[PDB]
Amino acid sequence: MEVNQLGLIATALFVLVPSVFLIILYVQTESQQK
Amino acid sequence: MEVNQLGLIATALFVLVPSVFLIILYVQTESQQKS
Amino acid sequence: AELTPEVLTVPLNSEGKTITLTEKQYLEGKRLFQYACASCHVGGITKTNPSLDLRTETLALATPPRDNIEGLVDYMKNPTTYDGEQEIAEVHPSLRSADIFPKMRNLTEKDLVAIAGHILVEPKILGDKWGGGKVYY
Amino acid sequence: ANLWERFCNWVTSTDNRLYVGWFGVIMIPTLLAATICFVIAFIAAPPVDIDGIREPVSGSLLYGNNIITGAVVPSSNAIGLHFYPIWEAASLDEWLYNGGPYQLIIFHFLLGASCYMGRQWELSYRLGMRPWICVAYSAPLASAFAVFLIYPIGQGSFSDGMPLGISGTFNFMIVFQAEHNILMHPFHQLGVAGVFGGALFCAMHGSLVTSSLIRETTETESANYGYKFGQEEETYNIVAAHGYFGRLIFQYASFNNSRSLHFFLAAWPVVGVWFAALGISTMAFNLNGFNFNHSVIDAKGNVINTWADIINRANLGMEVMHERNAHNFPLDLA
Amino acid sequence: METLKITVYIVVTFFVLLFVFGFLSGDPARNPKRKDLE
Amino acid sequence: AATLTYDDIVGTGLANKCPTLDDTARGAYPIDSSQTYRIARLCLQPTTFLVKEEPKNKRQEAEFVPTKLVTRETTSLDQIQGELKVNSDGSLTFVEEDGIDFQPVTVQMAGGERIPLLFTVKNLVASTQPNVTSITTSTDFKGEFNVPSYRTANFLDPKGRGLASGYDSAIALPQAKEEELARANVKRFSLTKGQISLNVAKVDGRTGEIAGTFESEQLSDDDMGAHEPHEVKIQGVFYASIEPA
Amino acid sequence: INRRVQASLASGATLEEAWSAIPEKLAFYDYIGNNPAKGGLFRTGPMNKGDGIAQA
Amino acid sequence: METITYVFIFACIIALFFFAIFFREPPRIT
Amino acid sequence: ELVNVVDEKLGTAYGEKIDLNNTNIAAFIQYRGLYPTLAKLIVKNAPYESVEDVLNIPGLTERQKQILRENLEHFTVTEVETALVEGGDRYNNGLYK
Amino acid sequence: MEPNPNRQPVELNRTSLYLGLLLILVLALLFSSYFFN
Ligand code: CLA
Ligand code: CLA
Ligand code: CLA
Ligand SMILES: CC(C)=CCC/C(C)=C/CC/C(C)=C/CC/C(C)=C/CC/C(C)=C/CC/C(C)=C/CC/C(C)=C/CC/C(C)=C/CC/C(C)=C/CC1=CC(=O)C(C)=C(C)C1=O
Ligand SMILES: CCCCCCCCCCCCCCCC(=O)OC[C@H](CO[C@@H]1O[C@H](CS(=O)(=O)O)[C@@H](O)[C@H](O)[C@H]1O)OC(=O)CCCCCCCCCCCCCCC
Ligand SMILES: CCCCCCCCCCCCCCCC(=O)OC[C@H](COP(=O)(O)OC[C@@H](O)CO)OC(=O)CCCCCCCCCCCCCCC
Ligand code: HEC
Ligand SMILES: CCCCCCCCCCCCO[C@@H]1O[C@H](CO)[C@@H](O[C@H]2O[C@H](CO)[C@@H](O)[C@H](O)[C@H]2O)[C@H](O)[C@H]1O
Ligand SMILES: CCCCCCCCCCCCO[C@@H]1O[C@H](CO)[C@@H](O[C@H]2O[C@H](CO)[C@@H](O)[C@H](O)[C@H]2O)[C@H](O)[C@H]1O
Ligand SMILES: CCCCCCCS[C@@H]1O[C@H](CO)[C@@H](O)[C@H](O)[C@H]1O
Ligand SMILES: CCCCCCCS[C@@H]1O[C@H](CO)[C@@H](O)[C@H](O)[C@H]1O
Ligand code: OEX
Ligand SMILES: [Ca+2]
Ligand SMILES: [Cl-]
Ligand SMILES: [Cl-]
Ligand SMILES: [Cl-]
Repeated sequence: MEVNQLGLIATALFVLVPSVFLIILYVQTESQQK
Repeated sequence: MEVNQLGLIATALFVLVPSVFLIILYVQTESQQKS
Repeated sequence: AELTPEVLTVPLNSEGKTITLTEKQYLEGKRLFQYACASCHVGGITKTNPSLDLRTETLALATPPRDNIEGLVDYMKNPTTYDGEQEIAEVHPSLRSADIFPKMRNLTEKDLVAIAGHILVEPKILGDKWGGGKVYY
Repeated sequence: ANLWERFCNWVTSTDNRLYVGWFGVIMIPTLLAATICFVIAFIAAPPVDIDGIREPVSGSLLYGNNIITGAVVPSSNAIGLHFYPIWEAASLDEWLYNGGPYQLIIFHFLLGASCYMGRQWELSYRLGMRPWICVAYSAPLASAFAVFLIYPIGQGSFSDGMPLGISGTFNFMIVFQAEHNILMHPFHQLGVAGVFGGALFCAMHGSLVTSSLIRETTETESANYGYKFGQEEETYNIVAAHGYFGRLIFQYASFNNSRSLHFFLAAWPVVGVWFAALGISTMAFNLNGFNFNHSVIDAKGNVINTWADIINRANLGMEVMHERNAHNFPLDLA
Repeated sequence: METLKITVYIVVTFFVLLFVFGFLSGDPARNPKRKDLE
Repeated sequence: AATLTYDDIVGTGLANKCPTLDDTARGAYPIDSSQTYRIARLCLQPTTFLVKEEPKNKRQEAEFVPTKLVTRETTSLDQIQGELKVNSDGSLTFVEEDGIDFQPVTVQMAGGERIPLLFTVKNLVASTQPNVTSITTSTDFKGEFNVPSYRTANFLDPKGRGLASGYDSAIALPQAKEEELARANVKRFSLTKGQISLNVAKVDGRTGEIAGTFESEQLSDDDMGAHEPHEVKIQGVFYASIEPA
Repeated sequence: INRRVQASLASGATLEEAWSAIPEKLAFYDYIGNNPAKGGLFRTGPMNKGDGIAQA
Repeated sequence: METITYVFIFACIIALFFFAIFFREPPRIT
Repeated sequence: ELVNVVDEKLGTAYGEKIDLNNTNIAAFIQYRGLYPTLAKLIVKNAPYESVEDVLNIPGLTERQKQILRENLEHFTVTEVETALVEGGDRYNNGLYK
Repeated sequence: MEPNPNRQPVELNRTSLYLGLLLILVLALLFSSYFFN
């Protein structure tokens, strides 16, 4: 099928950029003193 | 130019996956308790 | 616009005579057509044979001619195919087949005239909607 | 204890991370079968002859669909209401052509979701709760029954069941509108009042409780930390919330009784959705929306259109184009 | 197909028997308060 | 014995089967050349559909390969009737007149390719050898028939395009160049010939009933000209009732 | 391939017949595009992607 | 690539459900 | 070189008159006296080399012949088009109102 | 569950982050030409 050839990278970064943001914030929360 | 159409995502993921890994490790090191 | 005596003036016969129906006759004609005919002929079409409609021009080209009161009254007594060739009372409501189409049992001659007048008057009002089917709804 | 006793104790145990229960004994296998078949079919199923006219419709991702166009396609009109399990097909290839996955999925799902409802009763009983959460769940459940079972029954085919897909859903909606004028049916109208009103009251309740949260935190922390799980004291001031809302409208239009409020919050969407479901389930037997086509006529007898007649024109468009190769005779009678 | 049919029949019967016998197994008493409901 | 009703048959699959004759039916049905005859019922029950594989450039001998039927027990031709002429050399010619003389059939090749066809004997004209003074288990009929387009002229593709109806262009690509889409936009109605052999295996000389095997060859669906059809060979069993008319 | 061809000639085959008796499968192995030492580290994908899908 | 991307996202969602259920922060009473 | 044969036929007399060899049977409703009796006969005995050959249908009454005579000016013949006569389309072409 | 005694914190200092990012970015800058081909 003749899909938009930027759809893959658009989708990958749409997931990965905010997901990474959240994982960074989560892990550094856990590593804070209890 | 007729480049390989997966080069873009290959390059972006090559940069981003390991860079993110290191950023995650650095930030959680900084957030740890000091002496 | 009004339902005038002119609108209600329709051909009686093939020889140029007309009859001017009263407003009560028009209303009766609508009621009676709904009662006995509209299950197949709603809006001037024919649901069980869409090739034949109740448009005035169609009725004019039927044999014998059905575009007048006498032709329509006769049709309701002894219906024929469009070419006049076969009598179809056994499969089309008629006074002749009132035994098998029981709604025809109570229709009087006056009532047939009213139904006939409705078939002729309605396209004068509705234009192409009459016999037009869904395209013109 | 003997084995059966032990087994019964485990099934009905209040200590399992996920409650099993007797309902769950039927729910778990049926939901897993429906899920596994759906996933595989949505990915990899070949085209399905939905309309029984040897015109196969592609629903799966591998056969040219995206998430929005994809579906598991209803079983063939040739089958109608006949039961078409795998073992009634000569082969899986035939089973697939004829839309066998649809039936397997919807039947396992409807059984499983019915048992999900029973399971909600069952756990409420084990925990000493009041029993009626399951009654609220009967609203979406009834709606799924309406579109996957009752409508097919009325029309005489599972081919007219809602497709298991996003665009398929819209197709079902547009054809339903053509055939039943659902928008003009008071039960779908009640359904709309039910979901628009459920959304309104959801936002309203959320906003009013959030408005009135008691100060327990500082500006550099989430107000959420001001509530601790299982604390005895209410966490907002209902008197303040009522003070607010009663002035927004007038006093006697606002609830000062939390129980009465929370009952209204349940009842409004549930009852409306029950009417939605009953709309679909009664249009299943072709008692349709209000028909005011040509209801307004002038002194001569000219038709004076209203907005109902304009709706009618749109509906006609849908009617004449839908399933464009399936009708041979002038009336669409089912 | 015959073998599949029989297998599914046996599977369904197995689970249905568990549901029925299970609810017959003193279900009213499986609650946290009053058990003597018989 | 039996004489089965619709309620005995319904849902069994027997409705898609041709009648059979028992093994004792090895007689001779005499033909009086002064008498006119009809086939009162011709029935064809296909048991195998074979599709000719399409080879790569090689010009190897392409084989007909087996396929899986996906449209269920909806394949037989039946209630066919027509004149059975006695010709001046003693040959018989069956001229098909009417009946349930086609079925759309879809069969599936290894790997998933679906092959629709209009399995048919429409306008069949089939003849025996000369000097057929009795129909016997040596008799055979060979003939030709017409294979019209699998879809008729009103059929609309998924984008609304058709021959006697529908759009005449790809309206979702309003400014595409029309030339590369011409084969999909301009619908064509196929009409080709097929060939059939009927080999009589059983004759009840008393009743005029004959049964045997057939093999037919014809083209499959071409999707109103959008693609090339496949060659299909159909094999099965037949029954005919011959009568003086 | 040469051995088969020679045996065919010696049995009285014409040249056309001798070479026509060689299986396409055998001939295709005697083509360097199927040699695994003709590739490249960054030349990705199936062999079909370079020389094409062999037809005949 | 499209199909892979859809299936990948779905499979991540399914894994998330697993972690959200079985590896949730446990709710604790005060 | 690809042609829609129905569109092409509309540029012949088929587009101007009742084609005795092709036109669907409802078209005979246009003129007095032709439907359904003569219409059926005409379709059944088609095709015709010329319009006048319609007069040679066996069994026509004298009245039928005269009706046919009066309507020849509204008839034509063109070569039979497979697309218009297959499917029983001359008896029902999928058009109602 | 009593806690697992084998757990240890993990560290990446700033200099290591910078070294690591340099490695990754330079490798990308090197290999990207071959990825596009
Ligand atoms: C709780 C488990 C469970 C249940 C309830 C079902 C139920 C069903 N499956 Mg599924 N299935 C299951 C697990 C189950 N499945 C598992 C684990 C597998 C993998 C092996 C399958 C694989 C499978 C396939 C491949 C297919 C089915 C199909 C079916 C349907 C037909 C079943 C049938 O004909 O048996 C009928 C058997 C009986 C009636 C015997 C019951 C005997 C009891 C003692 C009598 C009581 C009967 C009474 C009416 C029930 C009400 C009791 C009530 C008062 C409590 C039905 C929706 C078919 C389908 O979906 O078709 C469209 C189909 O093709 N299933
Ligand atoms: C603003 C415009 C508007 C609005 C507000 C609505 C609102 C509604 N319409 Mg209407 N409609 C509209 C315009 C609109 N309509 C138009 C223009 C048309 C013609 C094109 C239609 C034609 C139409 C049809 C034909 C139908 C609707 C229905 C509905 C309802 C849909 C929600 C529902 O069924 O909930 C009920 C809830 C469910 C169906 C959910 C069931 C969930 C099951 C039990 C569990 C599923 C589990 C899931 C698979 C897994 C979860 C994931 C997790 C476990 C991980 C709702 C009342 C539907 C309705 O009334 O159904 C009864 C319906 O069938 N409408
Ligand atoms: C032993 C492992 C292995 C082997 C031999 C193959 C072999 C093959 N695969 Mg597979 N595959 C593999 C694992 C493997 N695969 C894995 C793990 C996956 C999941 C990602 C895949 C997914 C996959 C797909 C999706 C496809 C293939 C295809 C193929 C074919 C083409 C390969 C190609 O173009 O490579 C090209 C190889 C390279 C360009 C070499 C990469 C060199 C790397 C980038 C060097 C890294 C250097 C490092 C960064 C330096 C660090 C320095 C530091 C320490 C200082 C070939 C038959 C293709 C095919 O034709 O399928 C039908 C195809 O489409 N494979
Ligand atoms: C220029 C000039 C002339 C200026 C003069 C101006 C002037 C001074 C005027 C004064 C004179 C005057 C007043 C004239 C009036 C003219 C007039 C009538 C104007 C208004 C007309 C109008 C259209 C009014 C619209 C208002 C309207 C219909 C409101 C909606 C009523 C309605 C149905 C409300 C919903 C009621 C309901 C069921 C509520 C429950 C839902 C809900 C809120 C759940 C959540 C909830 C509730 C709680 O209760 C608490 C506690 C909590 C937690 C909570 O969750
Ligand atoms: C080849 C077969 C292929 C088929 C594949 C199908 C899956 C079968 C795999 C078998 C392994 C099962 C492990 C299950 C994990 C688990 O639940 O553990 C969690 C706990 C721990 O178990 C607890 O286990 C305890 C011991 S221990 O903790 O495990 O050591 C025990 O003491 C306690 O009583 C017990 O409940 O188990 C339970 O809570 C009870 C079981 C609940 C089962 C839930 C199924 C719900 C499915 C519904 C449909 C959803 C569709 C999916 C879409 C999102
Ligand atoms: C398919 C699934 C894929 C998942 C992918 C995830 C992969 C993650 C990859 C991580 C790699 C990270 C590297 C960390 C790098 C890092 O932390 O460096 C510094 C680090 C120092 O370690 P120490 O023992 O001092 O500990 C400090 C701690 O804070 C580290 O955690 O040393 C090493 O890691 C040894 C390797 C040295 C490598 C340094 C080379 C740098 C030279 C620059 C080269 C480019 C310039 C060249 C010019 C010509
Ligand atoms: C369906 C069961 C019908 C009902 C009820 C009535 N009519 Fe009818 N009508 C019907 C058909 C199928 C036809 C065509 C018959 C044919 O073979 O020619 C008709 C035809 C007519 C006509 C002639 C139309 C024309 O010449 O263009 C007329 C005037 C007519 N019908 C009138 C009529 C009346 C007045 C009815 C109620 C008393 C009535 N019809 C009922 C089918 C049905
Ligand atoms: C049309 C069908 C005709 C069917 C005719 C026969 C009627 C059906 C009879 C079902 C008999 C089952 O009888 C039932 O069995 C279960 C299983 O051991 C018993 O056993 C149960 O006892 C207690 C009751 O508080 C439970 O805590 C325990 O887990 C369980 O062992 C029930 O106490 C008994 O009442
Ligand atoms: C796109 C690619 C994505 C790549 C994803 C890579 C994910 C890597 C996860 C790194 C996990 C680090 O894991 C984290 O370790 C730290 C310590 O270092 C733990 O933290 C523990 O030690 C620290 C320091 O002594 C204390 O202040 C803290 O209270 C204690 O819990 C965290 O509880 C854990 O969440
Ligand atoms: C020579 C057999 C004579 C049979 C009698 C002729 C009329 S037959 C007759 O058709 C009538 C309508 O015309 C119906 O009213 C009636 O029910 C039907 O039986
Ligand atoms: C667990 C895997 C489930 C998916 C199985 C998919 C059906 S199997 C699939 O069928 C296609 C159509 O016949 C073939 O073209 C293809 O070669 C084949 O692998
Ligand atoms: O299929 Mn689905 O949709 Ca219920 O209507 Mn009739 O059928 Mn078909 O048409 Mn319209
Ligand atoms: Ca023989
Ligand atoms: Cl007309
Ligand atoms: Cl549709
Ligand atoms: Cl139909």
